[PDB]
Amino acid sequence: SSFLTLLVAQLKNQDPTNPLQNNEL
Amino acid sequence: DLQSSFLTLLVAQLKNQDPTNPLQNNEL
Amino acid sequence: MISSLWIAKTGLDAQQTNMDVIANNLANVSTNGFKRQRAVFEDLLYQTIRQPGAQSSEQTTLPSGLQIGTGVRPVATERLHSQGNLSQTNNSKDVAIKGQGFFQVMLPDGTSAYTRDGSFQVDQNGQLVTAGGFQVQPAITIPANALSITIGRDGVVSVTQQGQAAPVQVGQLNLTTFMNDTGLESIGENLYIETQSSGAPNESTPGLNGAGLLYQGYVETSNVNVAEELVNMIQVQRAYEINSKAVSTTDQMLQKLTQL
Amino acid sequence: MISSLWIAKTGLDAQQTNMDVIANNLANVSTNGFKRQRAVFEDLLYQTIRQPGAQSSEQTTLPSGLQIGTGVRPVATERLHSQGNLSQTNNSKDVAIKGQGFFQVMLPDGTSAYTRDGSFQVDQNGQLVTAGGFQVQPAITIPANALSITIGRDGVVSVTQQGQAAPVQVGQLNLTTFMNDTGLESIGENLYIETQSSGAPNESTPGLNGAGLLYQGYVETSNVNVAEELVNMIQVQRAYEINSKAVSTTDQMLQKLTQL
Amino acid sequence: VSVTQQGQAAPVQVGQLNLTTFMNDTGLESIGENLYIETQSSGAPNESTPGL
Amino acid sequence: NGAGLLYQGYVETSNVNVAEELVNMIQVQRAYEINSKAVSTTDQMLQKLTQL
Amino acid sequence: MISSLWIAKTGLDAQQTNMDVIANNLANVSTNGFKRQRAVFEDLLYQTIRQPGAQSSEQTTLPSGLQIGTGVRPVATERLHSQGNLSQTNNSKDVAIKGQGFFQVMLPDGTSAYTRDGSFQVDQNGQLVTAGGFQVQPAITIPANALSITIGRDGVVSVTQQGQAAPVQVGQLNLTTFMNDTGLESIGENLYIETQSSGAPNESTPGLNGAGLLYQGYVETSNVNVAEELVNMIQVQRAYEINSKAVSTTDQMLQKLTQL
Amino acid sequence: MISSLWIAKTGLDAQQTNMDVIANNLANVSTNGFKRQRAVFEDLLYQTIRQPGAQSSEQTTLPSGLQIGTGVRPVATERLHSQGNLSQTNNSKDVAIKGQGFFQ
Amino acid sequence: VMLPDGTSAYTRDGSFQVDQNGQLVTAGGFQVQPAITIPANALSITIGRDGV
Amino acid sequence: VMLPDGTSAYTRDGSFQVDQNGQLVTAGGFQVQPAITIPANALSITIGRDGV
Amino acid sequence: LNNMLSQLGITVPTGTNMQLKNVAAVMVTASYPPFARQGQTIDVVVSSMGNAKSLRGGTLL
Repeated sequence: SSFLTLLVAQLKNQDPTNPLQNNEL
Repeated sequence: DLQSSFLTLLVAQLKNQDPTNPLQNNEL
Repeated sequence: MISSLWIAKTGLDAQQTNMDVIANNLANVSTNGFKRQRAVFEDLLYQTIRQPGAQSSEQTTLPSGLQIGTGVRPVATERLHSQGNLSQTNNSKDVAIKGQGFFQVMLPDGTSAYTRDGSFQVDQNGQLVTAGGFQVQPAITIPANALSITIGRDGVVSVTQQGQAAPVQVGQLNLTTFMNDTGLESIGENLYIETQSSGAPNESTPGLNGAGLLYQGYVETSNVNVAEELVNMIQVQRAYEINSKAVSTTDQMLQKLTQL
Repeated sequence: MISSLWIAKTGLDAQQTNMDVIANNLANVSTNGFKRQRAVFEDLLYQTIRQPGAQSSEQTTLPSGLQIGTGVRPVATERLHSQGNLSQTNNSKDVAIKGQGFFQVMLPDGTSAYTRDGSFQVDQNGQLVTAGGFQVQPAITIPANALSITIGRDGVVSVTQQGQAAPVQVGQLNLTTFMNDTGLESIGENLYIETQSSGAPNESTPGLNGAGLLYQGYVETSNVNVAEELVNMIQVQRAYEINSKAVSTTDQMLQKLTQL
Repeated sequence: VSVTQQGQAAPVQVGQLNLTTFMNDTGLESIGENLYIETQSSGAPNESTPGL
Repeated sequence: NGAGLLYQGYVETSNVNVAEELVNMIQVQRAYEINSKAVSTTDQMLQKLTQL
Repeated sequence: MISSLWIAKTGLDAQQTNMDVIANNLANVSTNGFKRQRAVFEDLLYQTIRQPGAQSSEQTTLPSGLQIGTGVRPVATERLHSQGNLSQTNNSKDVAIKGQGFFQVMLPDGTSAYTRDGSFQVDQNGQLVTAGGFQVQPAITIPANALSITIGRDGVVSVTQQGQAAPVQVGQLNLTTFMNDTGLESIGENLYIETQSSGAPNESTPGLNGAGLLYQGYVETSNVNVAEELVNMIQVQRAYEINSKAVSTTDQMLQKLTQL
Repeated sequence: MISSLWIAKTGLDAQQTNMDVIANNLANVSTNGFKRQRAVFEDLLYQTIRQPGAQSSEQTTLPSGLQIGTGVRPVATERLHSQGNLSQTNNSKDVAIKGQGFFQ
Repeated sequence: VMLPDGTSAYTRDGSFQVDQNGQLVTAGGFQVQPAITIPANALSITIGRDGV
Repeated sequence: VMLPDGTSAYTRDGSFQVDQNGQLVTAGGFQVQPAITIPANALSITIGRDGV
Repeated sequence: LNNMLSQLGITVPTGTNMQLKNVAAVMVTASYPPFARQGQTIDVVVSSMGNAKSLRGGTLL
């Protein structure tokens, strides 16, 4: 679960003015 | 069938921009 | 400012709360005894413009009156209490519950809590606690001269002494059932206190009274299946993106209205 | 001022209301039982100058006379009452509906409300409510010693009592159908109230009289097609740009009329 | 003209908004406050319901 | 008795429709433009009256 | 000059102030214990030309009189005193607070300040300071030979001397509760001071009188919702747009007035 | 200039300092004898427009006066002197330390 | 809301506070009607849709 | 306002300021009646809606 | 009003709007005179009880 704490912590500073697109996620 | 899950997701959100012209023509 | 701006702001708040609870749930994957928390929403005001009745003539009725609506107020982040998987720890002091059932715990502050986690231990005074001094009811004291400890699937905990080859029962470890498993409020360490929303906790022995079974050497893993909550993450991320798109669309909206 | 400016003003207002509807739909994804909204527009008066008939000579007729016309008045906002996707919330206390029908609710004022939300909860008195103490109809009380609460697809609610090996029939959960589902006036809280356009409510058991079935352990999702909302939002952004261009042109016409 | 009430699920009727038509609208004498007044050249006010 | 409900944790925003305000403000500027042109026309007329 | 230009100028001031608040909130993320600020606005004078009452004739009453109104005077700024998210910092000198309460501090002037930042230190005298030499109160002296400091959830701070197998109790760290948390005046340095809007401070042990608990190895993060801040930023930018447009419109009105 | 511009100036400066500290930490992975660092922040002045006490009338009191506030001054960069893990260099001329202390 | 003169005004603004005495006052110290004195120890405040 | 001669004038103006003695004067030094003396090291001066 | 209607022979359903404005609940006070006879008549005073605006031309029943 290495790249999962990084993934869950990525969804915090998510910046709705420029968020994760579906393509990137 | 995963191609249709995105190939038709592209050409269901691109077959509308060409009408309304928010064209980038480059992310295509 | 603009109505659509307010409504999309409420939507962004709602989807941020969705992703917050999803991220908290990922934060507790592979942590045994965790329950997949879920957020329940609620729509706010509906600004009436034309009443859905509003007889517009002597005879005309005007069905489906116009009304706009605002907001996505989240009422709650409820606690899903569903059955999870079990993993083999091969420890006699670690017990798992299968089916309905909650572990009674006498809280150190003097109240009662419950937890679906049975990795109990023995302290210096013999009290049966589980990683934080969580004492069960009724109080069970393990004799100091004990050799082996066995907790039966029916809730009977017993010890073995030197010489005598008899497994004399030393305590009863019964479960607690709730009318509402969700309304419980956590007080940390996976402990949930009795709440006015959970219903009267009925103290009932395992096997009988419609309770579940006890598995020795097993621990209940969290019910956070990675696949399902990844699917949830993908859907919620799409929702967040589209709501932010609505906010920026109202922005471009206003910008072109001002370049007017 | 100028007729062009009034017509364009109405156009801007219409596009604004359309964007408001789109934003409300967009924010209310992931909201259980929410129904999509669609705005129906309707042009305003046509101010006639030469009447479309109005015989000019004693034989000619002047076909297709001149009338100017104004406005884009939004006449209605219908609410699409189509079945949403059911998802397996795995809760013994969430029940969705498959097909037409609403759960009746008694408001604190006493007037009858209706909700298509199955996130039922239990208060401190044990009864069934919906997320706020809204006492569902007909009156249902879960006994304190109940363990598992099942809501049959026929609509009967029964509880698993203490000790006794019988799921005793404890109440009936029956739906209400209307002739005009679209006419119900939303008042927020995921609640609809009867209006003189919805038609009289018809109470009946689930599965009969055209009403739908009850699916225990599921939740009904908002029937919001995200891509459709995206395309609508692009379209309304274009339309608003265009109408702002119309206002700009009228304003420049006026400005060099005055500079004259 | 009708209104809705605190749960009565039907608009209670409150009144009628009549209008008047005149034979000669241009003959009405205006007095201010966006008000006209009937004159000898306007004819009698023919009261009627809208739409008829 | 017809009063509203209460929503804690929320505040009610101003019900100002900004687009309506911008178009109204364009209208007001042009109306003032027109009336100023009226004042100027009267002024010029009164000019060639005095110059007479 | 014109009654409109002063009103628009007050609008510019209001949007500028609100942007100031947004900028301060935005910049103070990652500042522990910081409380989000929110500006509350309020309109000034209404200069009345016709009173809303003021019966004109003996039967008429003139409903809804004519009064113009000015300004958006910023009446206050509240501060949201909600529990900030804890994060596991793993340092023994970071103590966070769970619940209402403030650490007390002695300023060098002799008067007392209050702060919710537990990123403590030990100075060259061994006393407990906070990033600025501010002696926490009551004074806690850590002996030189200590190897660790443990600060329990009850605030009872003790150290482990070398050799001695006992955690000798070195003090009690007590919190302070105010009746109006929002009314405290902020002086910078993440320090508040007493003011009569706050009320008399009630010093108490953590846990009692409604004070909070202490979590060692945690830090309390600033409760600055980035999403709400960014949407506020968009809205404030557009409001400033609109108000400057109003100023421009009044200016053009005036300049054509002058040209004549 | 603009009251918000200076505040955002301080915000950019503070966040740049934080990222430089983090980049220094992430650059000294696998550097023997290194200690992690952590920036601790602190806010500057609050300009009073209305004093939060400061009764208006004889009865009212005006709770929560209006304070604009500025700045995110970085008050410290604490060096977490936590003991580092030991690894076998198999070298006679390398000695690690378990616990407190510094070679002079 | 009760003004300092003792007269009463009316506001649709929910930006409430609590002063040093526990009364709900509204961003300007105006003590609302009916009086509500929050106890000094209170942890949570809730306001139902019916206002209790 | 207390004129230098001794009589009283009246101003609808508030561009006040404090002289060397701490008196509240009016932009031209004429003391404002009744006398108000701001202490030497006041952190902030507030003048409520009832003039205190 | 519902009680009176039921007594007269009309039973209105319990759940109904019944939003009327031509009636007012009142208290009637009278002065029983000394040596009052069965067939005699006395004057009464009627006072509005609820929120009635006026009792200009009303009838006490």
